[PDB]
Amino acid sequence: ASNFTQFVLVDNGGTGDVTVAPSNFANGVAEWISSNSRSQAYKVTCSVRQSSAQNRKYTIKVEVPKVATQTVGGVELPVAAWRSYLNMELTIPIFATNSDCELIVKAMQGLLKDGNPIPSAIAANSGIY
Amino acid sequence: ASNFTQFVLVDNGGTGDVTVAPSNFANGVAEWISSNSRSQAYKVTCSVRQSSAQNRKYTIKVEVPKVATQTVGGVELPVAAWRSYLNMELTIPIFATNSDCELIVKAMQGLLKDGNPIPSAIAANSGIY
Amino acid sequence: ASNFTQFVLVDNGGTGDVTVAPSNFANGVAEWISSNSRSQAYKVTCSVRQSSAQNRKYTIKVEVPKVATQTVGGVELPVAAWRSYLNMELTIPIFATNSDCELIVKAMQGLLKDGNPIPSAIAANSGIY
Amino acid sequence: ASNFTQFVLVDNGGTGDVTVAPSNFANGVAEWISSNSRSQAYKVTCSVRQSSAQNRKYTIKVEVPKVATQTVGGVELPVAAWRSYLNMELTIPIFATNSDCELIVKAMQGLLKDGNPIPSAIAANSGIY
Amino acid sequence: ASNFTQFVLVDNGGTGDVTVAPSNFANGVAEWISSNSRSQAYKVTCSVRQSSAQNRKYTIKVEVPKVATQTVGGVELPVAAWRSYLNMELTIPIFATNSDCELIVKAMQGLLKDGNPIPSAIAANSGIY
Amino acid sequence: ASNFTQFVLVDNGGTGDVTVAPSNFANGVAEWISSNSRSQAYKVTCSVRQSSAQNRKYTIKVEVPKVATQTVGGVELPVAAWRSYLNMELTIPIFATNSDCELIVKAMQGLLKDGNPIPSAIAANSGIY
RNA sequence: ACAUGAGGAUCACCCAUGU
RNA sequence: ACAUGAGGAUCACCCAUGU
RNA sequence: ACAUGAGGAUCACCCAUGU
RNA sequence: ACAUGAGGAUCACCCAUGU
Repeated sequence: ASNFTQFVLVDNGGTGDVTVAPSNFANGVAEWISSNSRSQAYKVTCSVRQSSAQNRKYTIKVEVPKVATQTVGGVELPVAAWRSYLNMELTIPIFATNSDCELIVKAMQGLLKDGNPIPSAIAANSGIY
Repeated sequence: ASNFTQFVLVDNGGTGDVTVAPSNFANGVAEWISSNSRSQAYKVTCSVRQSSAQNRKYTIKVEVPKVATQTVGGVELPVAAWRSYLNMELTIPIFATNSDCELIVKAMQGLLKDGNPIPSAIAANSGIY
Repeated sequence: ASNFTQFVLVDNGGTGDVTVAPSNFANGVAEWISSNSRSQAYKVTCSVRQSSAQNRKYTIKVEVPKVATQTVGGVELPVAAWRSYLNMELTIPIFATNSDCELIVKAMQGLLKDGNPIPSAIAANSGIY
Repeated sequence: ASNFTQFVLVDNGGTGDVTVAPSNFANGVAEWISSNSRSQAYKVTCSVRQSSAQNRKYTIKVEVPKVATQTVGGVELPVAAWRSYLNMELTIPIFATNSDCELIVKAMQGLLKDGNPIPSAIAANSGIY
Repeated sequence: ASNFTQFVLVDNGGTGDVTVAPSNFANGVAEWISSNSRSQAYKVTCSVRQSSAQNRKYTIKVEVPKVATQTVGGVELPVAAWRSYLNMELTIPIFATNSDCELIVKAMQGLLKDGNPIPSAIAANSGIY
Repeated sequence: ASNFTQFVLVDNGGTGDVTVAPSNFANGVAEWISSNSRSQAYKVTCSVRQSSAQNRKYTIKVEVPKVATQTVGGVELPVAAWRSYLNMELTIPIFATNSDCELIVKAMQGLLKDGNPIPSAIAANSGIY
């Protein structure tokens, strides 16, 4: 068994779907990268650690690129015009049973579901109002 | 119009669903809290700001409580035995059109969808393997 | 294949069996824990390192908790009254054939077979005499 | 009781089984060895002592010879190329009843049971994957 | 995908082919070995990492045993007289698309193709003349 | 004989094949480059040195360019946008027979055969997983 | 860093010693 | 190194303060 | 000079370490 | 205050370093 597998980061139906695959697991940091030029690839990293006697802390990171071609002196290169950086840290007391962890996961999924306040503000370059 | 409304943080079908409602919007930080004792409530905060000339930064936070009764000297109080803290920061260059922001949102939803590596490791008190 | 699968650590004859599942492979240390709060889980860890130019050393560690519910600060938390620690290191020469290895495995199995000296002494809180 | 008796270490289903028999008790340290020279013998030693005020600790040591291409009764050097060493340290808190100790013995038998990850890795000259 | 599977390393046209199979993944470093003792095994290991900000680097290592006059399962010393070591470091600029990478793989297959200078020199215990 | 001949480094099936021809043997380093300006050529170098009293070490180096036309100082020059570098060192004991060597060659060929793990990971800008 | 310890642990940590 | 910060990044880096 | 490094490179060059 | 950190929290606080 492994959970260090490729998965769909961006679901665009079934065509235009962004798939991120395992690339490296050095020093406890799992990394996934989408295919083609590393310069225009999506990247996900995830590590977990005992942050204190009572807590374990997950550090999850995602990079969404703005794909573009850079032309400098007639030599063009595939680059990312720019990138968005999602950095998230989740702390969980060592007392959490498996049911507690699941509730935590639902809370995370709910916060981001379509229609809810946060994903709507972001999807529209807005804030709360 | 407003997006500062109540929403379902934890969907448990249609009964056992955790709903978080607007509570305060002081100094640009939107807060939502579930009902009943504030001591055992769920909390979501979200603020957005121009972090640099090119970027706007969202700071989203969620608190999932472990509901318990504390008894001290015969006087019981509704408390949270402990809490999980989700802290996330999302940076977006000011060049992102609305389509870019949407792609960013899908990437966030995809990372957490059921079955994918990250929500599975968390839901099971595990790491990547 | 992939030998990183789950298994029953304590076989209580199909009912009350303690099964341990894969949970982390960060740093080359394969970990397996049981479904519990991490404060009350059985943990099994395994790592192999080429300890010398001509040896390989496996380091296997097992933790068996005595579960309990403790009232700290007036609140109840799932905890482990105590833990028993098994620590084994096995050093095998690089010259050992697959069958040479199969012999080490049978030797460890026989050593702990019910009814033999060592497991009898242990289960009876006794020494060998 | 009297548990310091002869036992089958490597069970080959009757034909070519390896029986190890009492050979030394200097210092309360029970030793068992097979019918061979000591350079080519299967050896097992076991002792218990109270490690700390809260723990008792069993120290079990097993030596297994590299058998493929072995010359019985011969002088094989370096010793290190022809022998595998197993070292087990079992720590049991003074509170552990006999029943607690029996469960621990099961946890050890389960870890080494045929078909489980750990024994299958050792036997195949592998690690966890 | 899932490319960490068993493959034929030395193709002898069916009879006496050498198949190498997954044996370790500690640290994201995939390892494959043949069915032998580790002193006489065929071994392959591979890892990728981002070497500099502009490059990614694959490190592939192969170990091949001296087979002429070999005693299977035997202890053959010095180790250095009985083993050949191959070390490959492939540096690929982050701009390289998948198609660029395919061409590179061809450049490697061509270099080692039968009848070409490099493989013919190695195989004849020679240099270039 | 003379193994210092030309060969097709990138076989694009008879049309668009990159052949590399012998170009220098100064300093015991056999060099081969493709027909191009030296700024845009594929280069292959090979040297063998008796690295130890009992070893011989082959050092093979391959360079695959990403060709481009760059406008420097208002003028157009044939250039290489970037280069991918392969670096391999093979160490063989002086005790290796011609057939022992032929085995190392087949092992390197199998390693890179289309469809096997390593060349699949590389061509897909991926890691082994 | 190794190495060995019927050295310790709250257990992927600490000790002491021979290199 | 710990910890926190609606501190910053080019994103497993960097900055400030309370152990 | 060797030696080893899932050390780096602009790649027949540089690094660090055990001799 | 900016910035970063698989730095910490009791979580819009606190810590370190590069402006």
